Amino acid sequence: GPIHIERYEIEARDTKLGPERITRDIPHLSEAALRDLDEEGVVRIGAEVKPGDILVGRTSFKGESEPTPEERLLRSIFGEKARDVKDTSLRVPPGEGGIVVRTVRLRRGDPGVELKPGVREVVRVYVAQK
Amino acid sequence: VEPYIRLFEAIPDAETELATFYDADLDTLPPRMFLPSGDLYTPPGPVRLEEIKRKRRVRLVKVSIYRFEHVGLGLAARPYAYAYAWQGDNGILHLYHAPVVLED
Repeated sequence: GPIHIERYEIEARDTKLGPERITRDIPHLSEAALRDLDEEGVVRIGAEVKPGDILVGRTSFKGESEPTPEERLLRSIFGEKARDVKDTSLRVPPGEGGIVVRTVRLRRGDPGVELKPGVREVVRVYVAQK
Repeated sequence: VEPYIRLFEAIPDAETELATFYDADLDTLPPRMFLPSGDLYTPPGPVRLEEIKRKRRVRLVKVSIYRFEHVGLGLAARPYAYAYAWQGDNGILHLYHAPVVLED
């Protein structure tokens, strides 16, 4: 019986709306949903992941017509720091899951690292399927 | 406080750069706050933070929740509630419990 190891991947890229970021600091998520994430937002080795569970936390800035009108005013008034990010995390797909066995994280500008044009960072998670 | 130090320190560590956290104040907009269920918590005024512990990308804080009132001495920011929380590098507050409302 061969063990099935999946390779999951997510990129945080530069965007016209501002940078995507790999992080643990994700809005609208319960403590339980964040439970197995390291301080970077990357799921810990040894964790059991099931469909819908987070492997890698990510947030992105919202599109133009997403915020409410009051939220558009607040931005204009208080500045570009008064913007709400949204949850764009890497989640375990339907019908998959298992145990996290390895992670890899690379950052643009580190020595020897060459990422796609636009990519600030990339994280891969390996899961041994059950 | 101590059980919240426990929860916080159980966040797995990682070699990364130190983040610069958002020191929210009576002067500034409070950041988005969430209860442990994931529900948005909307404060009735600004907050102040007191750092208890920190790692690289997250810190533990005591969050003091204020409300404005027009008492005898004019406009005042007055304490309304408090909650322990962790804060991340988007400045977001993740509450460990619903805020405890302070008795007058």
